[PDB]
Amino acid sequence: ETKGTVLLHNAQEMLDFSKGEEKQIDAMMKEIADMGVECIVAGAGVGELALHYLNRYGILVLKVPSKFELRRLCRVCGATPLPRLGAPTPEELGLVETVKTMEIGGDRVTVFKQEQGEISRTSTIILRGATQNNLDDIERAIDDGVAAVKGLMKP
Amino acid sequence: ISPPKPDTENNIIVNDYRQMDKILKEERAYLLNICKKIKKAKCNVLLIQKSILRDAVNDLALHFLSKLNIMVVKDIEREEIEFLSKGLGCKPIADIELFTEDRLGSADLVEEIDSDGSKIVRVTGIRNNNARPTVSVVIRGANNMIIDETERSLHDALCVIRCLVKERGLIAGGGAPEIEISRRLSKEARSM
Amino acid sequence: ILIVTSNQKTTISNDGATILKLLDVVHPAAKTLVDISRAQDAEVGDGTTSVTILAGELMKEAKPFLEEGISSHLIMKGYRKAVSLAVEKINELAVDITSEKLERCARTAMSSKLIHNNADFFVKMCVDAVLSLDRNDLDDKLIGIKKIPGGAMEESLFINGVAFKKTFSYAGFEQQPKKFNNPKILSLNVELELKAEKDNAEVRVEHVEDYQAIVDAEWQLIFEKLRQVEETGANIVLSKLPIGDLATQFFADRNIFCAGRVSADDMNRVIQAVGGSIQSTTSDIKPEHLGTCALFEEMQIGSERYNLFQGCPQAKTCTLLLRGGAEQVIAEVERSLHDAIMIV
Amino acid sequence: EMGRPFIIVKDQGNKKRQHGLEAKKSHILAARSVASIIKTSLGPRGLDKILISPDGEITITNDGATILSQMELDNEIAKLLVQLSKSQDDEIGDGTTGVVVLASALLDQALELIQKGIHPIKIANGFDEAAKLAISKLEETCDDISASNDELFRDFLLRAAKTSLGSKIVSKDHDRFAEMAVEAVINVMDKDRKDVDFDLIKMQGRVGGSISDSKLINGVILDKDFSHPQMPKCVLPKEGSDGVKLAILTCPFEPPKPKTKHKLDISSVEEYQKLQTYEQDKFKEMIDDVKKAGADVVICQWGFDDEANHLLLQNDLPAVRWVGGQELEHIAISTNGRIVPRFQDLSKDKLGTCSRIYEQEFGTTKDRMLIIEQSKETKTVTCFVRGSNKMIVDEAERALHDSLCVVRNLVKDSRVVYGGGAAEVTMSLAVSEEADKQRGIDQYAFRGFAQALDTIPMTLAENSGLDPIGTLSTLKSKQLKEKISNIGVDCLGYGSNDMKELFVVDPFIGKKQQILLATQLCRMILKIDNVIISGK
Amino acid sequence: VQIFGDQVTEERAENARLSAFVGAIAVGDLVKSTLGPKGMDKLLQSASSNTCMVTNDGATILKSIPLDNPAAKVLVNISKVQDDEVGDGTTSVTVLSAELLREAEKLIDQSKIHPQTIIEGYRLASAAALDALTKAAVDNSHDKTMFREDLIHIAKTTLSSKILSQDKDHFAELATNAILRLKGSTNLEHIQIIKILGGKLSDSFLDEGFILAKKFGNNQPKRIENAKILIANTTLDTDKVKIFGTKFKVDSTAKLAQLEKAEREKMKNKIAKISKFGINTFINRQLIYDYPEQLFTDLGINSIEHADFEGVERLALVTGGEVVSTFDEPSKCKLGECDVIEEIMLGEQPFLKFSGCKAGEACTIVLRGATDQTLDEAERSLHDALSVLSQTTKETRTVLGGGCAEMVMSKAVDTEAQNIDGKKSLAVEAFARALRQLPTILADNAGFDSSELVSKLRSSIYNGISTSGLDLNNGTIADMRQLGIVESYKLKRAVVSSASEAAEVLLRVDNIIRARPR
Amino acid sequence: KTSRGEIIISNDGHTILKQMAILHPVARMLVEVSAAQDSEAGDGTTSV
Ligand SMILES: Nc1ncnc2c1ncn2[C@@H]1O[C@H](COP(=O)(O)OP(=O)(O)O)[C@@H](O)[C@H]1O
Ligand SMILES: Nc1ncnc2c1ncn2[C@@H]1O[C@H](COP(=O)(O)OP(=O)(O)O)[C@@H](O)[C@H]1O
Ligand SMILES: Nc1ncnc2c1ncn2[C@@H]1O[C@H](COP(=O)(O)OP(=O)(O)O)[C@@H](O)[C@H]1O
Ligand SMILES: [Mg+2]
Ligand SMILES: [Mg+2]
Ligand SMILES: [Mg+2]
Repeated sequence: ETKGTVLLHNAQEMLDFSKGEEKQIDAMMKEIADMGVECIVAGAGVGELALHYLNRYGILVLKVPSKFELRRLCRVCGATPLPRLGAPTPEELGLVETVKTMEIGGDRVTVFKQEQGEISRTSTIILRGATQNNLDDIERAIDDGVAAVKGLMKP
Repeated sequence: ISPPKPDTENNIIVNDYRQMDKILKEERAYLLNICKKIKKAKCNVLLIQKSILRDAVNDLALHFLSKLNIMVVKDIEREEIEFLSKGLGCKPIADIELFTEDRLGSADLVEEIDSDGSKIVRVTGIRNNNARPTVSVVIRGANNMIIDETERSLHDALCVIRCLVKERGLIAGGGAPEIEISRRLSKEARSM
Repeated sequence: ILIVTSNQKTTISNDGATILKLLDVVHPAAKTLVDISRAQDAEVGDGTTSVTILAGELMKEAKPFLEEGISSHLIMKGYRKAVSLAVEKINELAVDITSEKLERCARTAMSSKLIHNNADFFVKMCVDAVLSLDRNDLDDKLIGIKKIPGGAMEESLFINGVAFKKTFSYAGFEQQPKKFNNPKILSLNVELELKAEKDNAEVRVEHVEDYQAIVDAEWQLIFEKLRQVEETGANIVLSKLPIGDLATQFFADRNIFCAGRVSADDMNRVIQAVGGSIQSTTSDIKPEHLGTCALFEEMQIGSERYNLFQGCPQAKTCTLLLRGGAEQVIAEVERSLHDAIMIV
Repeated sequence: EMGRPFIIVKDQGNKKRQHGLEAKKSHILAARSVASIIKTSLGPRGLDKILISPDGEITITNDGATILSQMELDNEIAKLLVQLSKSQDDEIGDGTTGVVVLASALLDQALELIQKGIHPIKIANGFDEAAKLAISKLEETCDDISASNDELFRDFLLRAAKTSLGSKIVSKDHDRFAEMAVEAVINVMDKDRKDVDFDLIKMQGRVGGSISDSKLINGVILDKDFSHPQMPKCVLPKEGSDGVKLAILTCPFEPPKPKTKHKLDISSVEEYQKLQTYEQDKFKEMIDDVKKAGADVVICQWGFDDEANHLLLQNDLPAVRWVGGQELEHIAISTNGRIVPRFQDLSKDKLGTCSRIYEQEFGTTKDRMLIIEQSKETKTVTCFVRGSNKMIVDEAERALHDSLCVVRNLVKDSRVVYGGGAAEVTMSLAVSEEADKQRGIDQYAFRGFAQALDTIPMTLAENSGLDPIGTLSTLKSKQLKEKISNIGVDCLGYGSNDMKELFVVDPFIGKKQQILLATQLCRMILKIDNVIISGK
Repeated sequence: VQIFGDQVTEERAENARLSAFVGAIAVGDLVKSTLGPKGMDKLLQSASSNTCMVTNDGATILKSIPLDNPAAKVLVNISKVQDDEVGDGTTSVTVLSAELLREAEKLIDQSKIHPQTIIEGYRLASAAALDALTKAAVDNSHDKTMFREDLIHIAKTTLSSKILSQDKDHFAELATNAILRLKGSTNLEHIQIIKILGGKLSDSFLDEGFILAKKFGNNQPKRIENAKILIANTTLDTDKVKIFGTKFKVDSTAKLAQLEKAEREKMKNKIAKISKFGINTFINRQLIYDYPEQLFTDLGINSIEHADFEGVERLALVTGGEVVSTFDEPSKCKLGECDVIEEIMLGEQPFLKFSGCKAGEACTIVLRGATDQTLDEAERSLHDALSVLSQTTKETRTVLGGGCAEMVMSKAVDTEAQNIDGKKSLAVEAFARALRQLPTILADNAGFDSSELVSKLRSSIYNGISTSGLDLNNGTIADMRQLGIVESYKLKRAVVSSASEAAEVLLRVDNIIRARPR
Repeated sequence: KTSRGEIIISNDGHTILKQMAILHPVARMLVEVSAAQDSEAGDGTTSV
């Protein structure tokens, strides 16, 4: 956090500094890859060297550059995040069967459909329509309907 | 005369706390031993030119120069260095290694009188092996506009003396040669 | 319809999405049409205008009923109840055709614009564009086509790969051969030039003897980075980041072509065409991940150089060069094909 | 309106619209306004035109693309004609003026058919069928030249070289420019006579001298002098040697320093003296490396300081500074040398070879421009064009560029046709013949394209000052009497409308491109109904 | 349908040719008074800072004056190329190229000749014109004494047009000696023209040496003898090493006192290497600071500072030595020699006088004149004189002037007009009649007859005397070999080719397109 | 009185002509003649 700058006094450190970053990033992926994970949701920008070793073993990368977008996804699979770059705990690893990528609105979208077994929460509703203004009012109608479901819990 | 700072890039690093006392002792000693070698040549008056990129004479150095009875004058123009060396017969000094007694000049009295709120530093008496002596003349007056014209009026006076020593001979003015040359060409004009 | 906006950008088109896109519509009720058109284009890419004219006539037909004492909900209940039968009726009008194994559907989608009359030549190669794509993927970025101001539309041809502009003239570009019999493609991401290594620059040196060695070490590792690319036999080198003059001249001596200044969307199309992979490190290069094709030939196209790949046994990419007189001709040929390619 | 502000598009009151018949008349008359500019320019008896840029600089040009490129216009219909001439200029490089007048000829004849009430799509489909029919006929009638040997194939380039130079200034010395243009391609060509690289030959003009002083030199043009000019200007090779052993370097003469920012700390006077020794030994080792390599002339990209001037002068080693990277691309291909990055990789195999290096003045004080020449055939030719004016030498560049492009079209196999108005009339009478049995509704559409093709001969009749009706009547009657279709309108009046004899040839790919770009643009302009334009 | 934008002036009618033709006539008539020996000088009033400029050359005049006509730019550009190429004959190109368009105007209007026919006649007429100079030239390379006399008469011809018509007898010897000094080096940058106001115009001189614009620094003497000159280009003053990342990790100021001493030791060591040559004068282009200046005093070496890089080239060639750096190897290096060096004063500024040098491959000219404008005119004149004489060495062939060059072209041009029967003969005759006007304006500037004096020159040449020409001091025909006026072959080849090709420009123009100014 | 705030008295014709800003260029040539008379001779700058 405080003035991260290289320092190389001689040529012996110059030769090993380029390979040291490759071996260090690779060594951290070994403990992550041996646990059988195939998709990792990142919270901020991911480097290119880390990306080269992730897609080697076929690990999917997902961007969620915000706090609430990252918290809503943990409730689906039921995972406990940890900021460390070490081994995820097996109890904390989430369960997702399939991750599909199909064309719905012409743009690229990533889906996380679960199955009847190992149900999840915080589901979504794909709302298709022609006019963007009608999407806004129908979306708030679901909020009114979801708000009506809240009326059953407290009383 | 200043603390050490070469033109090449440098950076002083202090690793231990006791080194601060040492460098402070060596800074004044670097000024002291150079001033000590001025006493060895018994040079009594110093004249420093306009200093660039740093102060000419450090305030810490003035204490050593003022107690040893040395007059200090700074901010002299660069083109005047040829004038002082030619007049006083003193060769300039660019390094203490070349600072010797034979290169210095001589003078009987360097007095700075107080008169009319305007200081003048005048050297009385010059003696040296020099075939090209110098001369200096001050100007006094009411205001600067008369000082400027008194300078240019003297320039026209010296240029007349410059012309006579350049080209030998002279003629009587007062409109004489204009009428004489007009008479002479008018005599020949009717023949051609 | 010919439209020129405030920035003096000429455009000519016969589409419902493109015409309403350039026109900055400030009226609130009129932007529903922009939305319907955009929506049909998005989900389909054809028949945008029809939708807008039908929308217009239903609202124009609802005008005299609103002048009468008919309420608003009564008119909406009629269309919403009638459209349910129209969708079911269209399912009966449509056929369950499976016999006869594309060609005819493309001719109708090209109507109302330029290439309808030239459908005999464009439909023959346009049908082959989607056949390269397999089922359930249907990647639209693989059908990315670029602009070439200059030429005649008749001289176009079908390409089994990619053709991308170099966008930079290197010092050792002419020394490389333009024709390889058995080329091998390898995609890179590391920056091949002499500069700072990893986002920082600070090097302390005490002894002057080591000052010569640290400079030679930088010259040693940069050729070590290039020699690992040379040892695997990669004839074509590609990288998103720039490539310096030091690297391209090292490749220029021993007949190794290189190029740079390309986008990520272009790089993703290169991998699926050659069937290789991305490697952002020179040490982890292996022979198996190198893509191959039939031949290579750089050709003069509209005073612009393009690196052609073609003849692959299995290509996921179709990318044709659009040449034309005006900049609107190449644009109209793009939009006409983009609407027809969605239909097929 | 109903009192409320009825606005739809942003900036409602600024932009306008135009529809109906008045929208069409704005289009056709806009083409006639541009066609009148091009009609008095086309042909060998044409006249140049001055285009004053906003910055005060002028360009005396008679090519349609450069005229329309530097022309400030407002009407969009002419702006599409600006791009059509630019389209013909970039790829083929021949016929810009022709397309502009031919597209206007289709537009002028389409005005009469719009008055009759024919739909524009039937008009556009008629020219598309007529254009392909004319191309299919002209592809059969033209003869192939590949059967002849190389001695006669050189003459066919001289036929087209004199055709392209003429109609342009540089039409005096045009007999030597034709030989100079053909001699440039003899050096730079493939052994199979196919797909020659045009990028190897760059354009270079020089403001000074006269047109007669221009000559051929195989080498590079640098606009700079040697370093520290005390050496002799013209360096010669050794008595026994393969060549001058040219050396090129992309490394400046300095001590090796890191590319990253560094901090070399000297904590002692002994290390400071070693820095002085390290400073001198690098320059001593550097000049010994190029000495042992045997190089005579050295080319440096990133320059060097004044210390290397005396070291290079004593060893009889000329050198230069501030040589751009684009020129080093040209130096390596010309002298067949490999550019070494550094001195450690310096070897005698990478050095180039050329005949001699020398420099001249060209006058009083202008600038010292370097010249290089080869002793044999190489893969690089640099045209050394002189001129009495800046506009003369500027027009001579684009004129000679079009000459090399016309020869570049003939490198493609079996593409030759005799022009001079013969290609237009021979494609015109067949379209009218097809209309007699293919009448339909598009009978007048073929007649419009038949009359539109003949306008280029009538354009040549106006510039030459001959009667147009008598000219087209004689050419049409001669084409019907005899099926030999190489007779055209000869403006230079050498007698004989016959033309293989005159020696006028144009490339076949260039001629079919005239009607393609003309028909392809006419199909686009006829589609326009609404004309929305915004205020500046 | 106005396709062009707002404020777009276009001329697609007869006014376009009239506007282009009247522009050249205005540029042509502007320079008719500046041609010939009796021509009048012109005065330029600058719009910025009131910086006046007096000049007789048409290139400096037309470049300074603003002209918005596109036709004026061609006359400006053809004059700029002629000024840079040869350095003389610019007004002849301007007046001849304008007269060719003037003579071509009546063919377009009265006779109604095609523009392609007028240029076609000028092609054949210009071809016969240059062929006349092929046979009319004379090669004086076999004898140096006759070539020495040819440079006199060429200097008489070029210098007579400027204000130095009286003093050309003295500067003709000064001009030719500078050319024989350079012994073939045609680079005009190797002559330093020192400008000095005051004194009589004939007080100019040409000393055998190189005159510096500066003086010695502090105490070095004025008068010395048997001085060895050594020239250097490197810093030699507070040496900042080639890498700027150098630093000193100072632990104590006492050690930094040794580091600054070490900078003085290496500089003291560098000056010690200068003394190994055994020299008495040292010259460097960079300005010399105080510390290295002092060490030259004990060694007895003189020092000169702040010499310009263009002067180092002149300084090296007059001295005949070589510029030396990296002084470890004095054996391979070379240095010059000189007999005596002395500081002089010409006006207020002192100068250093060199005399008795071995090499004489360059020189310096000291001009003396009343004003700065007369002195400037003098420079422009000598530059034009030395430029023609410099190219005369590489182009030894010469051509006689004084109306004989233009007439012997017309004799051959009129002969060829009959063998080209048709309408082209009027164009070739127009090219002939355009050449008759150059001796006409040369007679009009002196106040003589335009018709009878030209008619006598017409009849004299066809009788079989190809050496007759105009003599302006008396107003009669005289022999050119006796008067001694002659021009170079490159000059007459240049003005005929430049004026011919200049006429081809504004005859092929019909439309004038003017976009908006920026 | 010059353009800036400096004031100067002058009997010398060279300094009079130098400080006077003349619009006419031919009259401005006399400023250079007085400069030439001042540089060469140094006396009689108004007599010339
Ligand atoms: N010397 C010539 N003799 C006969 N016809 C010529 C000659 N030169 C050019 N032409 C004809 O003039 C027509 C127009 O050519 P031009 O407009 O000069 O070329 P571009 O359109 O490329 O500028 C061509 O169709 C060509 O056949
Ligand atoms: N004393 C003389 N007698 C005869 N002719 C002269 C004399 N002096 C000059 N001339 C003629 O006047 C012409 C002057 O041309 P010049 O003014 O040098 O042209 P430019 O100024 O354009 O170089 C020369 O061609 C020369 O023949
Ligand atoms: N004492 C005098 N009596 C009479 N006439 C004089 C006297 N002194 C000078 N003159 C004349 O007056 C003139 C003065 O010129 P001056 O003002 O000195 O010119 P400048 O000021 O330009 O040097 C001289 O030319 C001289 O003839
Ligand atoms: Mg459609
Ligand atoms: Mg042409
Ligand atoms: Mg002259």
